[PDB]
Amino acid sequence: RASANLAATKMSECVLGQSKRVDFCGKGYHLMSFPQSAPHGVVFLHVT
Amino acid sequence: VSMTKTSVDCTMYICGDSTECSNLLLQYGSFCTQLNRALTGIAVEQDKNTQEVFAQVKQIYKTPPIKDFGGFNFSQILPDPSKPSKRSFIEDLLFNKVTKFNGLTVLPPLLTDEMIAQYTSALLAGTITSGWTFGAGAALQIPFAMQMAYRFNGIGVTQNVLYENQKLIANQFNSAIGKIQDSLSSTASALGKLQDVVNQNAQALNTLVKQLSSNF
Amino acid sequence: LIANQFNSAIGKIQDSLSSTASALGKLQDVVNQNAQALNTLVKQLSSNFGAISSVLNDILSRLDPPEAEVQIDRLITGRLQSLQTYVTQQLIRAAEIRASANLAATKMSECVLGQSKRVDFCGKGYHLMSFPQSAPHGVVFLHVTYVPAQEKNFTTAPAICHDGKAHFPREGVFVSNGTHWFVTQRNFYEPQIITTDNTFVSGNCDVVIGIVNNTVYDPLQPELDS
Amino acid sequence: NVFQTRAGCLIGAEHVNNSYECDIPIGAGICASYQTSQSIIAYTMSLGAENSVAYSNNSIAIPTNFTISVTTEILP
Ligand SMILES: *[C@@H]1O[C@H](CO)[C@@H](O[C@@H]2O[C@H](CO)[C@@H](O[C@@H]3O[C@H](CO[C@H]4O[C@H](CO)[C@@H](O)[C@H](O)[C@@H]4O)[C@@H](O)[C@H](O)[C@@H]3O)[C@H](O)[C@H]2NC(C)=O)[C@H](O)[C@H]1NC(C)=O
Ligand SMILES: *[C@@H]1O[C@H](CO)[C@@H](O[C@@H]2O[C@H](CO)[C@@H](O[C@@H]3O[C@H](CO)[C@@H](O)[C@H](O)[C@@H]3O)[C@H](O)[C@H]2NC(C)=O)[C@H](O)[C@H]1NC(C)=O
Ligand SMILES: *[C@@H]1O[C@H](CO)[C@@H](O[C@@H]2O[C@H](CO)[C@@H](O[C@@H]3O[C@H](CO)[C@@H](O)[C@H](O)[C@@H]3O)[C@H](O)[C@H]2NC(C)=O)[C@H](O)[C@H]1NC(C)=O
Ligand SMILES: *[C@@H]1O[C@H](CO)[C@@H](O[C@@H]2O[C@H](CO)[C@@H](O)[C@H](O)[C@H]2NC(C)=O)[C@H](O)[C@H]1NC(C)=O
Ligand SMILES: *[C@@H]1O[C@H](CO)[C@@H](O[C@@H]2O[C@H](CO)[C@@H](O)[C@H](O)[C@H]2NC(C)=O)[C@H](O)[C@H]1NC(C)=O
Ligand SMILES: *[C@@H]1O[C@H](CO)[C@@H](O[C@@H]2O[C@H](CO)[C@@H](O)[C@H](O)[C@H]2NC(C)=O)[C@H](O)[C@H]1NC(C)=O
Ligand SMILES: *[C@@H]1O[C@H](CO)[C@@H](O[C@@H]2O[C@H](CO)[C@@H](O)[C@H](O)[C@H]2NC(C)=O)[C@H](O)[C@H]1NC(C)=O
Repeated sequence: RASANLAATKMSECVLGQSKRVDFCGKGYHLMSFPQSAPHGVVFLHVT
Repeated sequence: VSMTKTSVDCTMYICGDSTECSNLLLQYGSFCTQLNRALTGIAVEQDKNTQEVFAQVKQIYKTPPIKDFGGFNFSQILPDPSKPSKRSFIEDLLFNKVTKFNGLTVLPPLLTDEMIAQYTSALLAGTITSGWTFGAGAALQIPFAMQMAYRFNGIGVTQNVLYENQKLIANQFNSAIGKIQDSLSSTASALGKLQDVVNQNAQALNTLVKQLSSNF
Repeated sequence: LIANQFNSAIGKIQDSLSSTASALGKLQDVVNQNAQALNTLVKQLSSNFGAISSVLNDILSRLDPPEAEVQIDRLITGRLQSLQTYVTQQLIRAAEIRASANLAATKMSECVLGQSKRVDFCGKGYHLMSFPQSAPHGVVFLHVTYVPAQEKNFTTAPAICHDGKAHFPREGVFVSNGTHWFVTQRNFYEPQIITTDNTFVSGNCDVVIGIVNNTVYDPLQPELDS
Repeated sequence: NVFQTRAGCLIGAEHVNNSYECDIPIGAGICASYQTSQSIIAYTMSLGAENSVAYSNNSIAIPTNFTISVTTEILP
């Protein structure tokens, strides 16, 4: 559940917007992220 | 995000098909009614976990038939109509990596895998065509080439850097995505965080089954 | 207009709460789970666990000690295991509440005491402010957010050639209502005449993709001519 | 009145071609609800309104008006 809550946080603040949080959305200055599904999980592609 | 929605029954596990054993078990009060409640509570929130992550868009957006995104190439992450389950190319790579009679059953997830892919397409389709505007209110379209100019401002780089370097930036993005496909297609350990969850639940369940062979 | 919309938005909260009981489900479930867990513990006293009776005094009142000692041991083992089950359930459940309590403390700091740029952390929309309200065993936040409402289709351009040089907006985008070019903000259509004070120059016409032709009005020219 | 689903055999529910939001979850994408003489129905649940965006490389939609909304977030 803690991971599921973390995944929901990233979806909101990384896909739907743009983060100023350091290293929260990939190492570098964050531009955008794209979600991808996986078996029992989620995969984020972070563009920095 | 979630794990297997298992369900276990006492009356077939402790006293599987025996009248004498079943009558004795009733002398222990409501242990199984308490246990079957605990496992149900887990199973229900496993659907909540998926619901919170993916069901964040109320409308299913979809990209236009013309893919003129200023030079950027998303064909490796947008849906693939050639599959019966409309999953992208990279998603297909991810699914190809991650892999009884004693009252032990597995319940099916409420969101089927086809529905999960449909949510990620809407989240992805919104991002390219509307920026961050679809998150707050209604999706307001904006050219992708311009969308990056205001993503660059967000990190303190003046937007003229993007436009004067638009072909260079687009080519670097396309190659960066291509490397992801090469990474996944060869390195199995990339998905270890999800394989361990599957392995832990199967390993825990097999221990439960083996316990029936003990004399105690 | 803004003040009247705020006052009506607050009024709707009262109408929502006064009729929909399910609004407080997240707090009612916590109360129900603890009462339900505690009642199970009490019911366990009625079980025999293998002894001849669920009542402890009836064993003592009917058996002399060398026999009662075995019958009592069955009740102690069963009742002691019942407490361990209850306590374990509370330790896991208490950890779940703490995570919510830590989340509630985070929102209080970053939503009431300040203003968040985190998306959907403080309500859906562009966050303005939040107001805390207490509740039984919980906290209720009223999140005030800005949501864009009505939109128009404008033609746009990334830059403008005037004298061979590319002009870019300082803040906002270039838009056209079909015939004229203006510079305007992001989240509120407010056209402005393109001047030397709205834009900055970089390079020339030949490198940016999609540049258009217009004139950037220079406010200084009429002041020196007159 | 027997409807075969991927989660098991559902008896007593009237299978419907339409798609709605989930009311009582069953599994595998099937939900049931009590609505129109009235009876329990089963259907494939829907994810939301289908809505394409009018994308083009020289077209922007800019809001001209706004609304102030207040939402309620409840935490234990
Ligand atoms: C941006 O959106 C706003 C609403 O989201 C717009 O404000 C609305 O503007 C219209 C037209 O000017 C008003 O409608 C008229 O209102 C008058 C008087 O209103 C009184 O009665 C209403 C109804 O009880 C009440 O809500 C008001 O507070 C007044 O007491 C009526 O006589 C007319 O028949 C007609 O209904 C709306 O009332 C007004 N809404 C609000 C909340 O103020 C605004 O015009 C939009 N701006 C732009 C540039 O488009
Ligand atoms: C796009 O915006 C421009 C800028 O406002 C519009 O041009 C303006 O159009 C109005 C309406 O025809 C003109 O108003 C007229 O002004 C004259 C005085 O010049 C007055 O005597 C008339 O009674 C009328 O009010 C306005 O002058 C004109 N501005 C300029 C600088 O020419 C244009 O019409 C808009 N186009 C669309 C499709 O909305
Ligand atoms: C914005 O305005 C500028 C200038 O008004 C336009 O540039 C002009 O483009 C035309 C044709 O593209 C040029 O004509 C060419 O002239 C050369 C000689 O210089 C001649 O050999 C060719 O056969 C042709 O006639 C014109 O010279 C050029 N003017 C300048 C000052 O560079 C520009 O095209 C406009 N923007 C758009 C998008 O049309
Ligand atoms: C985006 O990348 C894909 C992946 O390479 C491109 O698809 C290739 O297209 C060329 C010509 O159309 C073919 O020769 C390749 O075989 C394709 N590769 C694959 C894996 O299908 C696609 O063309 C790119 N986007 C654009 C607009 O060119
Ligand atoms: C925006 O995209 C459109 C896509 O049609 C571009 O229009 C085409 O542009 C090419 C060359 O750039 C021409 O050969 C075609 O004839 C155009 N098609 C039509 C229907 O006019 C348009 O150029 C793009 N915008 C910019 C600024 O390049
Ligand atoms: C609603 O769904 C039912 C199936 O659940 C459809 O009935 C089928 O119709 C096809 C014709 O395309 C037949 O080949 C099948 O044999 C029918 N099913 C059965 C069980 O006989 C029905 O046509 C659908 N109606 C609408 C309006 O969508
Ligand atoms: C902006 O323009 C687009 C296309 O010119 C509009 O989208 C069309 O809207 C009509 C009805 O409003 C639909 O019948 C079309 O199918 C839409 N086309 C596409 C490609 O989606 C859009 O509504 C306009 N925006 C506003 C705010 O009016």
